[PDB]
Amino acid sequence: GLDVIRIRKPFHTDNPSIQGQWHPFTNKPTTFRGLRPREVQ
Amino acid sequence: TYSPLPDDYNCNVELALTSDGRTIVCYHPSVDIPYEHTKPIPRDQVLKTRLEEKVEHLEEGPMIEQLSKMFFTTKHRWYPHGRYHRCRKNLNPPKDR
Amino acid sequence: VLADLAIYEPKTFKSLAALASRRRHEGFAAALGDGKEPEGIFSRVVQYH
Amino acid sequence: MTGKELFEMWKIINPMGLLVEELKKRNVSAPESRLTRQSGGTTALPLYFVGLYCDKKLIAEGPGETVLVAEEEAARVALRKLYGFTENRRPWNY
Amino acid sequence: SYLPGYVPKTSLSSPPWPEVVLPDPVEETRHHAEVVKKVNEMIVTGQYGRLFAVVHFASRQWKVTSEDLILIGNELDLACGERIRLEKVLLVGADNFTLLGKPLLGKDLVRVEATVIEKTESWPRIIMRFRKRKNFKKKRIVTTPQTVLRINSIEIAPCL
Amino acid sequence: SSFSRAPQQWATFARIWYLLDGKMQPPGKLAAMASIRLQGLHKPVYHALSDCGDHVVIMNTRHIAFSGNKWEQKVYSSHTGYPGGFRQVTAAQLHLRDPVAIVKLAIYGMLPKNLHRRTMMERLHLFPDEYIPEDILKNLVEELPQPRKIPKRLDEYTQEEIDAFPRLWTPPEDYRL
Amino acid sequence: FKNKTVLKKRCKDCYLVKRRGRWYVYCKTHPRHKQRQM
RNA sequence: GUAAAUUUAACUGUUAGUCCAAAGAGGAACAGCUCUUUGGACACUAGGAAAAAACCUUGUAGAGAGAGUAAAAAAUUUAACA
Ligand SMILES: [Mg+2]
Ligand SMILES: [Mg+2]
Ligand SMILES: [Zn+2]
Repeated sequence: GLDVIRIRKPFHTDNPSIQGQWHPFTNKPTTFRGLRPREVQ
Repeated sequence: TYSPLPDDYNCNVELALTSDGRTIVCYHPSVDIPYEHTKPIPRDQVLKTRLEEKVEHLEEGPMIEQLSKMFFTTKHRWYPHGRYHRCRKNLNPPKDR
Repeated sequence: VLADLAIYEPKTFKSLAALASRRRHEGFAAALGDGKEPEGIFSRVVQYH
Repeated sequence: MTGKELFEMWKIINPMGLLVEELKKRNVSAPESRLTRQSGGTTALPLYFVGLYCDKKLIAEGPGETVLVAEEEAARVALRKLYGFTENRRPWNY
Repeated sequence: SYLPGYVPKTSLSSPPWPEVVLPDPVEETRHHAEVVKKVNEMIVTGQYGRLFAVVHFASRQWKVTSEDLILIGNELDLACGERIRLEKVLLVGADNFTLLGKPLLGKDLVRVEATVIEKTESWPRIIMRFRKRKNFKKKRIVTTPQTVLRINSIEIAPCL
Repeated sequence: SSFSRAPQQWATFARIWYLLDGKMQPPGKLAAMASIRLQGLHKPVYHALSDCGDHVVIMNTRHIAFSGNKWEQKVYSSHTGYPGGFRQVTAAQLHLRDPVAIVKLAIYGMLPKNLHRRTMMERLHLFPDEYIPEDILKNLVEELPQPRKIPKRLDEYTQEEIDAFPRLWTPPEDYRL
Repeated sequence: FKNKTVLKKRCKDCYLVKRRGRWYVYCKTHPRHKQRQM
């Protein structure tokens, strides 16, 4: 019954990620005590 | 002692080849952040404590400069738009997942 | 699908990057050896007939 | 029920309370909240990744724009992991 | 005693990249065997959920999961709601492990099960050609046939 | 990740404050990597319409280094449009007047020439010396590695390496030197 | 000085020196021999 | 190796032409000049040489959120002489 109009994205998934969607802190190492760069402590 | 990549930011990658040599098996368990690497969570006598509700009305200029400083943008994003564009906007956009 | 894995399957993409880096290192090793050393585990080519 | 989140179907108020209750009833030390990751902080658009640890073992992690909402999200993630209704769980068999 | 070929350490006496030594083949092969056995026992036990696959189909590569939908730009000679097996699986993976074909994984190892659920036409597409000052103008309207397939299941078997 | 939808979107599209150091670095390489970060081309979710730029905080911009004779060759040209507004200043003069202008101009040139360039420049932050405002320092994440390697002047060499490098020739005993 | 493309020594006291990126013929006894490469 | 050719019948339209390579002529061994010949391309598509007629890559038509390629990015820093 759906309209025959333009269909974006010729694929529809509801679970696009299984290992966790990328965020900037993926592939980012952690640091001792979580110190910021040039932190005086 | 040989690792293709540093093994300390996303997952512990271990590559392997099956005996027939026809397929590659990758073992990648996640790397968890150490507790040691984390950081702890940061922390009128006579009258009411009257709620301090002041909202100074800024005229359009200084208002837009304050917003631009706050969000690190320029003024053009904040200046308004006309009825033509305002009506051309789709108010019921398609929404997938 | 490489971009799809880079965005949605970061661990799988890291595995792929590790495999490619290993293949590059094996290529460098073969080039420097220049002899008839064993071809390399992941440098082996599956043949079809 | 195919493609919705646990707390999108079943609304809850205090995930931290539910989480500490579950940990207590399965004999686990109370979770400690810690700032695993942080970006910004002085700006109007900060990012806080708060991790919930138990006995110095990370049990959950959650992002947010404020530390409090990030901690609440981490609590919800821990609840999802504990009840098994997680995103990467085994899909239904038809 | 300097070897006949010793170069004093300068900025460019040696290549800038770090020296890399690859693992020896024998120990590395036994390591591969252990890793493959570990992944196999993970599969046997069932320590996975929500598999995903990269599948070749209709000249395309699709990253699909279970309960998925894909739109194929042609008719497929199949009645509606018909279950078929997608077979050319370039990749299958889950959390903590993934399997890579060279270039295709063995059919004994993984099955993709899909279902034809719709046979439709695309929205009308416009092909207009125009060349100026030469009176050149053509218009055509096309509707490519299409097939909507639902990915039902991705299954793996212990075979490594 | 089992995150909720809104926090997941926020985490994916959040902005990151990178730190970069001048101090004997080429302005061009600094600008190249800073421009990549400002455009957001380092993110795999990048798209020109997704507003995925990141903040770049560059410091010691007063202590950059130019290869060759660029300090005296390179000429920056501008025109105040009044008849005779054509001014041309060498890199030395421009650096002496403004200590961040050179790096700013390099990044501006490397950025894409569209309407997002000024927004990216607004997210870029430059500082001529070691001092950084406290709010920015509290925002910072990830000091990126420097492109150049600072070739380590002779007096900075240790005695171990000084004596480990062989002496190449035998001088005559009778030369004044 | 005289501008020249090809510099020539006209005296035995003439000497060539490269200063400011250009070659010069300087002569202390016959200053008419001063030449500047162009 | 190929598949076109000649004849018969019936006619229209083109007959104010440009660059490039090559062999020449005129002119200044000037011209985005003029005149012949041989061959391309343009007066039809697409990619490249910044924009682009004539240079280079490429032709036979549609859809694709696939893939392999074609052409395709200028290099150079010089004067001591008993
Ligand atoms: Mg002509
Ligand atoms: Mg064709
Ligand atoms: Zn002289």
